[PDB]
Amino acid sequence: AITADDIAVQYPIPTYRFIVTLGDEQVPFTSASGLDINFDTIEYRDGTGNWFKMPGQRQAPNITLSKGVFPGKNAMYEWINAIQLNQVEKKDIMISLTNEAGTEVLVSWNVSNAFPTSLTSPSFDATSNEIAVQQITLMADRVTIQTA
Amino acid sequence: AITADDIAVQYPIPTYRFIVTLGDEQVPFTSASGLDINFDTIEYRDGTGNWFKMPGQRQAPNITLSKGVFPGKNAMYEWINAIQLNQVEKKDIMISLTNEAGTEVLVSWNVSNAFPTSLTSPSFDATSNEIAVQQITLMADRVTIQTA
Amino acid sequence: AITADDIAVQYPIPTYRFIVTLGDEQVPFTSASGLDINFDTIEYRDGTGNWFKMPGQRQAPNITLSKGVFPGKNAMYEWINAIQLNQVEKKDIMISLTNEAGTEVLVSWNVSNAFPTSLTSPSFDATSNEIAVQQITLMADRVTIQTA
Amino acid sequence: EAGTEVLVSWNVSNAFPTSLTSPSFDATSNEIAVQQITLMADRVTIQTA
Amino acid sequence: NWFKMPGQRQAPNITLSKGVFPGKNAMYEWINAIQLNQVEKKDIMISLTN
Repeated sequence: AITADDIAVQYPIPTYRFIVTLGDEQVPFTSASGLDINFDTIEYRDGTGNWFKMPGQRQAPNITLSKGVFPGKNAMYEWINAIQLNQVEKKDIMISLTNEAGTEVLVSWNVSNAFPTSLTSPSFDATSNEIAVQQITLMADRVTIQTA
Repeated sequence: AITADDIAVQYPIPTYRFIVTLGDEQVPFTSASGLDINFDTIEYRDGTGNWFKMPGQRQAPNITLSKGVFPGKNAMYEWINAIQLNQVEKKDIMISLTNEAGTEVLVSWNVSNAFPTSLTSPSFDATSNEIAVQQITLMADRVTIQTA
Repeated sequence: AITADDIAVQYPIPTYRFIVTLGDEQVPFTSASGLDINFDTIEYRDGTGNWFKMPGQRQAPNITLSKGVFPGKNAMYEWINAIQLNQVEKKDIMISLTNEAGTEVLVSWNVSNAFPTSLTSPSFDATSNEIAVQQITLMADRVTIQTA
Repeated sequence: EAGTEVLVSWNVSNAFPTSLTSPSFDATSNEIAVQQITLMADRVTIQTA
Repeated sequence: NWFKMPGQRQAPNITLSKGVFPGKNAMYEWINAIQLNQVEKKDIMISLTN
């Protein structure tokens, strides 16, 4: 007997159920990767033998998202077209592993000030049964993990 | 019940049905890729801790198209042979995901001032049952996505 | 007749049963690699023919660990979030090949002063039946093998 | 290694500082603040023991 | 006999670089106000901070 309320406490979480909160809206995505926390390394050696190893300064995350092309309005083109030499609406990204109903967060990866740097077109092929998938890559400053 | 007029509103679009408008003519192509929107990155750090992340200037797209070799007149050789040291007829590329009849656009990727930079011959092999496919690569300045 | 108390003396040890002691706590991990002992090389040649080959100074190990995402509190985020420009709680890593009961060490790999340098998010994919796996990489100064 | 045996040494006799450089502060660098001092002496000898 | 002595120290040349911001240029209004001998001389502290 494992009594599935205990599965919701001590079993791990899969990666197929996630909600992406993009600014103040929810946008359905297919994939999401690159929400890393990376530091640099400071080193210092003297002649006596002391090696000093230290964390450096953390560098920027590069988050890539991908969703399909729908017949309506393209919300990801409208956010990468509004670039005027510096000026982009930064957004808060929230990617939360959710329950199957979609109403409560298991664990979330938060992203502070993201702006788009690329947007790839789908690969058009007359001999392929696939869905047109755009892939946007984002650049931010901080990745935060809230667990609840 | 899904009532297929609702499939034309809220289901995604596949990549096997597309019309390529090449200047003022329609040319049948097999593949089409590389219609990306890429920016550079400006960064600035001071000693107090402020990291300033900014979009740079967007660079040029490199679009590659490929079609088969037909017994008539080669229209892609006639456009890469008319290079005189600067002088090329720039064309407007339109690659539109279309319905199955071919008469109305679902979503389109527009390309502003494209000119050819390469044209590859097919690979001749006496032990292969394949079609002779030329592959032309283009260089432009802007990629626009119109949705209708 | 092989009399399995002799298997515990002269047969080799598999890699699927291991306990990771992380500071003063045991944390369950899925994978663990990179606990190497690497030296540099000094060389010296003269005109008479004497080649002099010598071990240099040993460089730092880079240990990578990976475990799954659980619904409770993230202990590996709480240790990489506590970086203030130099200041990290260094920990002692012990990765011991253990018996099947989990109560006695066969051979252990000890790691002296480890601190986190990276922490990767899981790859979110809507078409995948996988477990959310974080992967932390550590940097230390010494790798010790105790056998008992 | 252990630090318990001197192999060969260089002996600087009457040194005094003539320069001291500060570290180079740079907000985009993962480095250690390193000073260097230049000294001026009168003789350098080598004892080999 | 060969005597070696420290001389007298020479003056430092500091170099500070920052970016151009949309406000006012505070480094400019301190080098613009040079009247032929005169300059508001300031005292600078460069502190390695946590």
